Amino acid sequence: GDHIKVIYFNGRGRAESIRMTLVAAGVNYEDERISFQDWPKIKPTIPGGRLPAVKITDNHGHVKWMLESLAIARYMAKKHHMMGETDEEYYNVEKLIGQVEDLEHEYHKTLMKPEEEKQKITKEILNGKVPVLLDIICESLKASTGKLAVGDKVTLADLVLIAVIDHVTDLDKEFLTGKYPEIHKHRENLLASSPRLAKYLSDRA
Amino acid sequence: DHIKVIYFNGRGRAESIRMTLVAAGVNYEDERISFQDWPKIKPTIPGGRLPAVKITDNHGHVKWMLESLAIARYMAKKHHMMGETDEEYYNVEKLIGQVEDLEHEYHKTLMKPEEEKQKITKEILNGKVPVLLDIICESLKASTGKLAVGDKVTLADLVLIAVIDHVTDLDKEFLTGKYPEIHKHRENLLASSPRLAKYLSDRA
Ligand code: NA
Ligand code: NA
Repeated sequence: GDHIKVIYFNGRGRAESIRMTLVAAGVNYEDERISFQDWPKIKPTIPGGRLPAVKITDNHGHVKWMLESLAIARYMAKKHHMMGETDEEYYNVEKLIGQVEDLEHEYHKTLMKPEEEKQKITKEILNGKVPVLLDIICESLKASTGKLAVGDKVTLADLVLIAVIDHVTDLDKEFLTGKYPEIHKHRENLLASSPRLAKYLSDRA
Repeated sequence: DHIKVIYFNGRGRAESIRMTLVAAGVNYEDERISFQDWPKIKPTIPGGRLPAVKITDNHGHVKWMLESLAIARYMAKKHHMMGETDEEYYNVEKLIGQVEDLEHEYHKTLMKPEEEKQKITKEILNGKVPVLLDIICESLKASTGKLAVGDKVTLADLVLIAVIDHVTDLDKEFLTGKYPEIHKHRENLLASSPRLAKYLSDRA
């Protein structure tokens, strides 16, 4: 009920979509970062043994657990009308989430690898599915009925798009420079449409 | 309205679309593209990726739908297969996310030479497949009903059947004598939707 605790390990990993949803909805939460050396003793206490996870405690001390980051974000976005106003908007929200998920899948391949292997996979996907999936997302952004990803108000599709673009720029600062104008335009409109999210991203840097 | 499902893999990502329409009692048409035809068909598909759904009205106007699970979620939404409440809606998505992880491991073995396929097959069966199966079994016990979420069919039920069939493709005997909640879910699901049972029986 009352207190929402986000348990995670990666600084800007899958938990970013939970935080950005809560911030855009104006809901408070507490960060609980688990460390590498502590994870062996913490894992048996997490249902499913996987992070990130969400812990909810009420006025009375009863603990409710929530698993699977994007499932958690979908629930919080639904509760605050960030999953489309209609069934047709709901589809378009999920359509962009699915495409963002594919781009995130390619980015994830480079994670937790030795320096030489990480460089090899980065070089491979940047010449591969990353530009192909970026063009697909740009077409989905152009088909919007408003200034944001789906319609004119914030939805979950807006948030996971910001998170995955920051992952792309992590692979290459210059990869989007002078290209993909609809992606640059989406972020500018999104910051202008939610000052709380802009406050969150500005202070995070 | 005519629903055309465009796909290439016999039992790929489109299975969740078919099973949703079958459980809802909505008709559709299978349109399988071939490997040698794909070079000429791809420029006609928005996004250039399959599977995709093509909707034609009574007047001939075409509207396209992309991203299989986004299509399935929309069809399940229109026929009340995404949970009756917001809390049930979360429970459907929790199991879909876990099924998605199991499908992600299965996909690594796909469309590779025989020896490479066997090696990756060995790695995930001794790796994340049993770990993710135990997680799915725990979510099945936590349901308030006989199925995956509640007592009526949801999208979580359908994607679970599809991913379990992919597991048995890796190893016919991997679930033999194990994971009783998974065996019990399928048994309850077939009894709870005769159309789906007809679809799976005739498919074999
Ligand atoms: Na995370
Ligand atoms: Na398919």
